[PDB]
Amino acid sequence: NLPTAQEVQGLMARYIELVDVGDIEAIVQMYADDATVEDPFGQPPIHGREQIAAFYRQGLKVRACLTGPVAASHNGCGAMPFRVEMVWNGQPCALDVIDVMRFDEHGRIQTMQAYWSEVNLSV
Amino acid sequence: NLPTAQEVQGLMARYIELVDVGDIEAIVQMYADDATVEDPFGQPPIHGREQIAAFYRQGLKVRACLTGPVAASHNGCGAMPFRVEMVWNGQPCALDVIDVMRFDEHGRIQTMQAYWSEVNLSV
Repeated sequence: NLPTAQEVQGLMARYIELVDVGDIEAIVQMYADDATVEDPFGQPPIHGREQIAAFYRQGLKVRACLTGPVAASHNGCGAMPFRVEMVWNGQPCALDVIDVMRFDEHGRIQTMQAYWSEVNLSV
Repeated sequence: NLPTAQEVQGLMARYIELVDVGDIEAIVQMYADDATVEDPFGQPPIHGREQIAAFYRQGLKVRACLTGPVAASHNGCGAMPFRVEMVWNGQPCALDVIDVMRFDEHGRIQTMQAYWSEVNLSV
């Protein structure tokens, strides 16, 4: 159903779990067939599992961790802080993002939006 | 102007500063004359400095701190994690919120949305 505040926290924590192991298939499956992603927020959105799968294959030798609790509401919405530790062109860098997700009546991610820019990068 | 990613970070950090000291007038003035606030997200919004001033007078013996960096984008948007340490009816409690703000072409807060629920309360 539409996640409860408590379920939203669990789903989002689960999502950082999937990204940490890099299980791309399980991630894509957390989304709705026609979800949209806005990462970074301010760029045109990507729509559909096809495109999102592409989007995720492209990005993951990474580890992600939650750097604070998942803030959840009662309307199927949640936001959360986390760090992405990569290794850019030999040089290891870290990115601090904040994701805001909205789930649907099935518990799948209808829409995701990431807030970050070069001000959050530590290279 | 429309804040740069860097200015958005400074404005938002400033906003937690104001809430910590409880300078209600300076906070209200950070908003646009007709901004709207959604706190907690999922409740009807409050519109206008009049209503927002009311909203803030009502809430502040509190201290607020940032518990992670301000994630900012290039389109006048930003989000940030922070903790509110109160003292409810004799009993001291803490609330972990996540705010998402959007600034206008003057650097004022057009819209604010807070994500939190009783799952983020530690009483």
